[PDB]
Amino acid sequence: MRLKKLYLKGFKSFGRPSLIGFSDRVTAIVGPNGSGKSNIIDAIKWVFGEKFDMIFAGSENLPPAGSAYVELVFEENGEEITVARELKRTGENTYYLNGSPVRLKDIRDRFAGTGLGVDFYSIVGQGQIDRIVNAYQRVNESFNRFISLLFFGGEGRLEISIRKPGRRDQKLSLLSGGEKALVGLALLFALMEIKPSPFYVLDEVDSPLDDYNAERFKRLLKENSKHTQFIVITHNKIVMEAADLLHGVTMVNGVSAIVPVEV
Repeated sequence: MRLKKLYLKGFKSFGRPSLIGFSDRVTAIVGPNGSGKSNIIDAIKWVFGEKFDMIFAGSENLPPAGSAYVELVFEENGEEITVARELKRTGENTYYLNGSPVRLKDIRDRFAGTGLGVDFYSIVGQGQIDRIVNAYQRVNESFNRFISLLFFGGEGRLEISIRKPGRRDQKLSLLSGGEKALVGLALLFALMEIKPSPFYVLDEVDSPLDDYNAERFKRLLKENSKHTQFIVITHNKIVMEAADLLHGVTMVNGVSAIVPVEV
C-alpha cells in the first residue's frame, strides 16, 4: 500500500486548493523557512487523529475559508482507498472513507498495522532519532546489513557496536558526531521490521550530516526505498538527490503553494 495523493484546501497556510503527488519511493518536499513546510505533515496527521485556528484566515484577496478540507488517496492492490476530513467554521467536523461519511474509529481500523491514527511512528523527526539511540533477530540482523552498506564492509551489533572494515570492534560512544547520526538512522530503518507502515516521513534528519556522511545516507535511503516509500523534507542538496519526485513550497501572502520542480 502506498500514499498516492494529498489534497489541501483551507488548511492552515494553504488557502488555495493544492494537490500533491507522491513517488513510489523517495519524494522530497523542499522549500524556504517562510513555510518551514511542516504544514503538509500536519495535514496528514490531522486527517487521522492528531480552536478554528486550523482553518484559513484570509488573504489580500481571498476571504477566510468556510472550512479546512484534507484528503489522502492510497492504493492497495490496484485499489484506491480514500480518506478525508472536513471541519467547518460552523463547528461541524466530519470524516470520510471512500465517499461515505464515517466514524473516526472506522478510519483507524482500516489502517491497522500502521502508525496512522494512534501514535504515528511513521512520522519521525530529529527528536525520535535521539530518543531511540538513547532508549528481534530480524531487526538485529537488518541493523547489521545497513551498517555494512554504510561503511562498505564492517558490522553492527545490538548498546551498539560498530566495526569498520579494516578495523576492530568499537563502541558507539567514541564514534564521530555525524557518524553517530548515521548509525541512528540505520537503527530506525532496522526497527521498521516491527514497525510496518505504507510510508515513512523523515523530517529534517540530516542536520548533523556533512557532505560525506550525507552521501552515505543517500545510498542507504535508496536501498530502503525499494520496499518502503519515504517522504523526506530536507534542505540538504545531497539528500534531494535520492528523491525521484521533488516538490517546492513557497508562501506569497499568507497563501502557500506546491510545485514539482527539477534538480
